Amino acid sequence: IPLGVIHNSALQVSDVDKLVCRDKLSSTNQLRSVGLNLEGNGVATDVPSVTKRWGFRSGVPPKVVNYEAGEWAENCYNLEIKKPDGSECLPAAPDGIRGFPRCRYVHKVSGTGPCAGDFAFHKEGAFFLYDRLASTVIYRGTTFAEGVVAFLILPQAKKDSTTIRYQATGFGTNETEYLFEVDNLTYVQLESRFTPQFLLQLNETIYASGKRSNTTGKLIWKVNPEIDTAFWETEVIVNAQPKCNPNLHYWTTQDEGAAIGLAWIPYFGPAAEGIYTEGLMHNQDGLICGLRQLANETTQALQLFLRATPELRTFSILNRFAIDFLLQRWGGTCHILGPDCCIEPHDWTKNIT
Amino acid sequence: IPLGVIHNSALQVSDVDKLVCRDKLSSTNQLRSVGLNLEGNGVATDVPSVTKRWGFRSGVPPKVVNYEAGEWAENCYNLEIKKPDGSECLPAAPDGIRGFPRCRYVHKVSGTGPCAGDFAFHKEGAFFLYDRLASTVIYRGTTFAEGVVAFLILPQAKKDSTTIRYQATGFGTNETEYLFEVDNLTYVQLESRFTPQFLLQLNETIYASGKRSNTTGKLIWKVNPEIDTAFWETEVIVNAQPKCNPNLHYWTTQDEGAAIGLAWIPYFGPAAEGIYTEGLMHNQDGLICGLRQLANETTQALQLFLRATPELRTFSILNRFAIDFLLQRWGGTCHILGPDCCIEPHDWTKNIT
Amino acid sequence: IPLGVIHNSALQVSDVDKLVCRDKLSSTNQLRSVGLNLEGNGVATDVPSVTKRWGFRSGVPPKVVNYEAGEWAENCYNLEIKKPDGSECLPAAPDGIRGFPRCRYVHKVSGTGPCAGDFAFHKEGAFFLYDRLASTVIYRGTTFAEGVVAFLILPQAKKDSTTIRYQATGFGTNETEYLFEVDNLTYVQLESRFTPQFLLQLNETIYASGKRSNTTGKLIWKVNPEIDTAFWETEVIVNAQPKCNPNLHYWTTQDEGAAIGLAWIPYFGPAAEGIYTEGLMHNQDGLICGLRQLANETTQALQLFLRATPELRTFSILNRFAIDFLLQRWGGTCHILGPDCCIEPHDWTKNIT
Ligand SMILES: *[C@@H]1O[C@H](CO)[C@@H](O[C@@H]2O[C@H](CO)[C@@H](O)[C@H](O)[C@H]2NC(C)=O)[C@H](O)[C@H]1NC(C)=O
Ligand SMILES: *[C@@H]1O[C@H](CO)[C@@H](O[C@@H]2O[C@H](CO)[C@@H](O)[C@H](O)[C@H]2NC(C)=O)[C@H](O)[C@H]1NC(C)=O
Ligand SMILES: *[C@@H]1O[C@H](CO)[C@@H](O[C@@H]2O[C@H](CO)[C@@H](O)[C@H](O)[C@H]2NC(C)=O)[C@H](O)[C@H]1NC(C)=O
Ligand SMILES: *[C@@H]1O[C@H](CO)[C@@H](O)[C@H](O)[C@H]1NC(C)=O
Ligand SMILES: *[C@@H]1O[C@H](CO)[C@@H](O)[C@H](O)[C@H]1NC(C)=O
Ligand SMILES: *[C@@H]1O[C@H](CO)[C@@H](O)[C@H](O)[C@H]1NC(C)=O
Repeated sequence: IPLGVIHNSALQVSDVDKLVCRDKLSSTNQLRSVGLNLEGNGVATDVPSVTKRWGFRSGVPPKVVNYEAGEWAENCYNLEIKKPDGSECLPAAPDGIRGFPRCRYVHKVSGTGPCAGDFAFHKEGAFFLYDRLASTVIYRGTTFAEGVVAFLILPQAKKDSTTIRYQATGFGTNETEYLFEVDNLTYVQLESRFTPQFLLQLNETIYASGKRSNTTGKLIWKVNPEIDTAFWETEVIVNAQPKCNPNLHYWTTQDEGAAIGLAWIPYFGPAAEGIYTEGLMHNQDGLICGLRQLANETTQALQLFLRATPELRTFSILNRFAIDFLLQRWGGTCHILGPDCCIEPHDWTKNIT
Repeated sequence: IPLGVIHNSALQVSDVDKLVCRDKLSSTNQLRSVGLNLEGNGVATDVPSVTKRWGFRSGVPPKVVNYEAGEWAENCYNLEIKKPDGSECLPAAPDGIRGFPRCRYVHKVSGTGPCAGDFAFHKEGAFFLYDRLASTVIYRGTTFAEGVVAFLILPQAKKDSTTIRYQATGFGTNETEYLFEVDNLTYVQLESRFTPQFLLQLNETIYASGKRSNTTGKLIWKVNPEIDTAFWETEVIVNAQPKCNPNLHYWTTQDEGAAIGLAWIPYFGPAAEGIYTEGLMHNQDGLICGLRQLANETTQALQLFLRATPELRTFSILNRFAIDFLLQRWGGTCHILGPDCCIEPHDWTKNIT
Repeated sequence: IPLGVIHNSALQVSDVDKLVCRDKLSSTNQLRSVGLNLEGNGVATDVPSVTKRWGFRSGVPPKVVNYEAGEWAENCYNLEIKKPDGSECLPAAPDGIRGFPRCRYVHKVSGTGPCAGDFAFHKEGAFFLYDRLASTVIYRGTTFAEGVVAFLILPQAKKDSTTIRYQATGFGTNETEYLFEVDNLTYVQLESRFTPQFLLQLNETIYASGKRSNTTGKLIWKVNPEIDTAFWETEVIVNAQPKCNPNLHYWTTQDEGAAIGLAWIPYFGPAAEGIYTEGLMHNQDGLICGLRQLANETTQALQLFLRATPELRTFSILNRFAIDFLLQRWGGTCHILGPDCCIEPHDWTKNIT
């Protein structure tokens, strides 16, 4: 698992032999795990194109890991897919796995498909980000964000919703048909070019202009091609992605003794949604574009690490880093003045003279 | 999370900047987590007053942590509360969560209430202590003890039931009615002044004097006010609690290779109740009163730490301490003779001379 | 928990006071947990004799630990035992616990017994090895291997199926009757001397010679005593076992970034069975016989460690080792030239002269 460290004002990857003695890890707080969205690299976010990145596969057990800080997503998805015989396709959310906390637009899709498989994975290796838990599968009726997780050592200086409903037929094949749900009886034929802002503006006009359907009669509108329709614009890490959102609007959870006046008490504290801290990080020293690349480059080593462990949810990756960090330099006999012994005796000399 | 360390024969709190080089942590056994009961500070233990410390609240996910050593409790509670429509109020105990192992009096309460909430928390932030697991909620039909957990580094020198049934109506409100269950048809109106020894002595007299009810007819006695009715008497930590039980009768589990003659084998070993070691610690160096205060002062930092993690049961707090302990002193370049480098070279000098 | 370390080309046990400064632990990869089968020591593997090593017991909660590397087993077992009233005896396999990955012969036994107990443990203290998880109980319909787990520090130089069906009556008593299932209606009276190769050769002759039973009529053959019938032949660790299989054909899971050409992606990667690496270790330096003894000598300290923890599945034993390893030498003030300070200053002297 690659580990991000900042040297020469640059984000770099190294763990095994880059024993830079100068690097200081004096607390576990400097260790962070970040879940960056695939949106930041420019992937398409429309429902038709996105669902082609997912597929069902059996014989592979699901794996879950935790991450501390996430990213505000403009798009999220919540699937309620069933088989044509009425059997659900996706498993219910396991205990403690809630939806992604921050989503501008929630694409809730309902429909049918063959579902030739127990679990639905990502065809590109990315994760499904949830509430501080990334999983390799999709859970039924749970809002998720497509993303990947990076791992960082922070320098000691400063260490830190609208629901859109769809209908689907033949989910998960080459021949799928989607319908934008205006209400229970008014539907619009979806296209790959329809943006979220376009679906909502279209929704306001159908409701206001009185173009809703009958009480039972199903009416399916269509939009002709002549109707006109990234989001944020409208070894050294090298970002080789299509685009990069140079700013990171992140979410995390804070802890401190003052607790904003007696709010620790769970009975009086916030709900599952108001526990988060927020911040805006800019691309000073090019960390944001680098970090998005780091999380992509980390995915391959992290997917195999979760394959090999029989643990359902892994929480010990950051602890295992700090242990390895101490074992590399102090795990053997420290030969003073040797390359592998970070002990400095220059202050002492002067007393001998 | 505050960490208790003994300096100048006194229990003290510090972790971040109190790098006392002299302090020796040479094994993980010196790290201990203690669950001290709220009884030790003098809180009232009668069923009517205690149930006002509990309340139902939704939208907050429950959190559980483990502790190694507990405290013998004179009072414990086991709730079997249902809603007036017949729907249970408390969730069933999750896998592996058993009752508190040591209780002199078990207050098993049965009855009804509105239960305006999924889980029932502690209105003061304390935990619900179970079998080496502290939870923030109450489980159905599981004996628990109200307590809090402290964290300690031990010096290297020496590093170490009667069921009372009640009936309730309107559980968890300002207007509740309790009944002391003599048998299935004989009941006594409860008061806040009735002690456990008083309920048992009263029980013996009702049975013996032949004052039991009919075969179906429900009879509810009452005790007039003219009937006369703590338990153990009948930055530096500063105990600011009402009272302090200066002695700690603790329970813990031991491990050693001799195993008392082939008892390790689970098929032949003890049951879930006879695995415990016991001991009696006195207030030498004022550690017991200090420790009860430490566990109270720890509660606030520990409640938020469990809010921020998506882990249902946290077992890694003690490991995370020992990692931080090594990172504070050896996590950077050790400058010999510097304040932050616990390396002593005085023995070597003499050879140079 | 004893820890295996190689000194003077010999496998040795020590952790607490054997602070050999020379020993180097520079990465968590040098830490390994091995699950060795009881076959390697020569225990009988026939179904009748083996089932007498198992027994039911209540009041003892089950415990599970993980191990990294296992051992190819010639014999495994898969029980589907029920009570005479139709109630199952064994609990269903918990989430993520699959069968033992490598088994030459799978003894699938079906039948009835009194099952005077909730869980079935090992009467000798050994574990039930599953897919990188060892448990103290038997799960229903899950293939397991009887084994024990050892713990090792590797030197930095180089750090690394046929189903046989049975029928049973009175399972788990002194009076049990077993039947070798040829098909649903042809059965052979089992004996302790019948080897797996003998049951399969017998199966081929009954099928070929046309000695199968009627369509409903149950026929039970018997083999007279005049019919003639180890497997691999047909403080310092001292192997005091009956036999020792001096070679270890192990299985483990590998992780590396190359991933054999885009196989990390779970949707495209292997199934739950093709994730394993294999290797053959010989008894160079007598490590294999020693290791089998180490895993036996470890069992007693590991069984009590799992009794004391309230954790269902323990994954932190190897991390706890590396933490203790750093705390023993760096957990206190390092007095240069002292016996307990692994710091070498000989290189520096020459500059002073
Ligand atoms: C990380 O970036 C790479 C860039 O190559 C992404 O690779 C894509 O992989 C799929 C199949 O796996 C191809 O069909 C695409 O053409 C590749 N490029 C792009 C731009 O999509 C990869 O999906 C990214 N995410 C990871 C590895 O999790
Ligand atoms: C720790 O001790 C404090 C002492 O102030 C306890 O604080 C009580 O808090 C409740 C409301 O939270 C008040 O109504 C009480 O008057 C306070 N004092 C007492 C003596 O009860 C606190 O409950 C204790 N336990 C913790 C913090 O877990
Ligand atoms: C480890 O080896 C010992 C060798 O003594 C095994 O001990 C057996 O224990 C049972 C009862 O516990 C006795 O009936 C046997 O006679 C003992 N010897 C043999 C050769 O079976 C022990 O079972 C082994 N496994 C462990 C401890 O897990
Ligand atoms: C569409 O508009 C109606 C009323 O204006 C509103 O109730 C509904 O939530 C809207 N749908 C979406 C997807 O915004
Ligand atoms: C009350 O006394 C009876 C008989 O003396 C006994 O069976 C019962 O358990 C007692 N109840 C309590 C709460 O001690
Ligand atoms: C016995 O032989 C038959 C056919 O030869 C085969 O179908 C069956 O699986 C065999 N049984 C075993 C236990 O090998």
